[PDB]
Amino acid sequence: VVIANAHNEMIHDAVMDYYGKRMATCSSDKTIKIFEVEGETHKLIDTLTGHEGPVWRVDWAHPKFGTILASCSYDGKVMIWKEENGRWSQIAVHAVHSASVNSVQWAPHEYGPMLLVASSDGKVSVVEFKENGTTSPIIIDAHAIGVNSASWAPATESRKFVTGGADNLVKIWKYNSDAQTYVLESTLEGHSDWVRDVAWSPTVLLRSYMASVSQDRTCIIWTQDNEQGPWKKTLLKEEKFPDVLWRASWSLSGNVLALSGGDNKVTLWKENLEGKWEPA
Amino acid sequence: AEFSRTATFAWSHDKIPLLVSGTVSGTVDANFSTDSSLELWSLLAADSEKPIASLQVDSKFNDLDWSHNNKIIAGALDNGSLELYSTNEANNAINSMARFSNHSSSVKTVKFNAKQDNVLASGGNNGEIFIWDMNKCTESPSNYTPLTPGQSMSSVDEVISLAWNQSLAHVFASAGSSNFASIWDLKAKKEVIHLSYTSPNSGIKQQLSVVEWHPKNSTRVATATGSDNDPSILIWDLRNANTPLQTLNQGHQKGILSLDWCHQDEHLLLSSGRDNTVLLWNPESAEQLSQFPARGNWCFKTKFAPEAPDLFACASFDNKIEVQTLQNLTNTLDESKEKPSVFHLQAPTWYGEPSPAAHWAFGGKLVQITPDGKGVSITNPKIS
Repeated sequence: VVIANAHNEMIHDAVMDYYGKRMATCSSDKTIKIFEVEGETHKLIDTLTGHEGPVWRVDWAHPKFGTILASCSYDGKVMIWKEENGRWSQIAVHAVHSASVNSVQWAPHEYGPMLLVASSDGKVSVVEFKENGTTSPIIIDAHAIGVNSASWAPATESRKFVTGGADNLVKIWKYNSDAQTYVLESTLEGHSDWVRDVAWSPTVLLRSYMASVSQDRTCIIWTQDNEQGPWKKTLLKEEKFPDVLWRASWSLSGNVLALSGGDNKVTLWKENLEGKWEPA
Repeated sequence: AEFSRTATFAWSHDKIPLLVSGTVSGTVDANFSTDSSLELWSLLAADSEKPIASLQVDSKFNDLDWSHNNKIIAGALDNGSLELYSTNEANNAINSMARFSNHSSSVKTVKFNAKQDNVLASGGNNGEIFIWDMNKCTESPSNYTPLTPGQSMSSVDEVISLAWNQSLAHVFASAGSSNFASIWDLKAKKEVIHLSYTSPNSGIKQQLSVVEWHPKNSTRVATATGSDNDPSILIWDLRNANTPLQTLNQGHQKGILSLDWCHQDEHLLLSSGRDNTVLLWNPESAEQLSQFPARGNWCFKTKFAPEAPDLFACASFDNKIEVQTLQNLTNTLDESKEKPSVFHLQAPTWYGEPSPAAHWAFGGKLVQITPDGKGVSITNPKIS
């Protein structure tokens, strides 16, 4: 179902609506594109523009609040646009960070219309969209050099999300009505280089599963069982993948690992009966 | 962060950037302070107001370069003697090793080699250029004798800029106050080229005070100018040492001082000179990317943290050693410039995500980006 040459500039992200019927591509050309996919067809609708620097990542909001797609660019700003009347418009612009923003994912509709922003400005922001338009932002420093990922943890307070460091550190953050904002929990060390990406699973089974990919060219699957329980570092393999590692994605169900390399190859992984990993 | 005044730092080589701020030898207090310290710093510690571990020294520094993390810090001191330090594990405690002075009362620059991290370099006043083997150097300070290359022009012009080849531990470059930048082959044991610009278009022999090579190509050196007017960077491709393959023009006003040509990226050149300005250029074409404000006027050193390229520091006789970020975009939160950026700040290559960046989605379909970076791909794999 290829959509050959969607952009002019190299593409940095390919995400779909909750109903895999409409896509969203973003590139360096500072532009994002909306799509329609059927059997093998690709209808190109609008092309989102207002981004000064290369767009990095984008994320589809839950249909619960209509059609909304958020994008983050080098321009140190993340922007969201809705699709009222089949015509794409820019609803709000979030630019609190001072430097590139490399990741932006939406919170489980349960939580609400929340967006988690992680900038290379070393900080991270949490923003929910009220009514009138003016939101109440929440920012908290998260890493030394910077921040590269900010995946969320499923619903359960009890609001958690993992961060990937520019300083090689993976962290866990849980809300706190007494602290007024998300505070640190874990600080799982493991990578020798920078944490390129970290995604948290929705697999509600007995134990929690977290993925961490990095310039150190390895994935460390962080498995923990309960509050007490510490996270068990686990090398996806006791060798190095020839190139870096940029993305890690969790399948809806069946909990399978989508590990987008850098050697330009995508690999899939599963945890056999023991607790190790194998292809698919 | 930001800290104590006057000093010429040197960056480490760990992803947890550490600084070594030895005191410089140019300025003097308003009350003539005296003892240089050689303090150490981390970007984490409480309000970075306290050094990790200092180490009082006799005289003041003229330079400091960290061997390629081999926990060896070379210092060029007031009194023509270089001294190597140790530090037993970053963050722990700075300790001093041997000290030499095979020089003629004057040690100016100190450069450590990339390939063959066991080689060092120093530039004196008699045009003295030495090469020590850090392995058989700690051996006996007896008077261990370093090596000399030998060629063309000297007098009392002190080599005040050392830079190695980033693709052949074999070669390096000398620059001082003369109109000649020297290219050195160590297997040929002797200078092999005389870089020298004079085409100002205003016909004035320009001086080459700084040299920094290209981070990958074995035939490209940066040659900064000294003249307090029409300072330039000039990219030379020794494939032809008669004309600059590129010229970064009209940027600085008064002379230039320091050049750090990024490693992770070859399209990012930092630049500090005799003015209260720090520039970041794109040496491919020559577009001036952004202009960071300076301590006030006159910055000798300015480097990208060797392993944290979005991080750079600016030494300045002005006041203190300032560390900055390659970025600092106008917030929204909080509203003495912040960092005006010309022809953008072209995202650094260590941001180029050719990666297929896949995603699972509705119905077990696996999205992605093809081996052409321009074409998407949707599929449903066999979970088996």
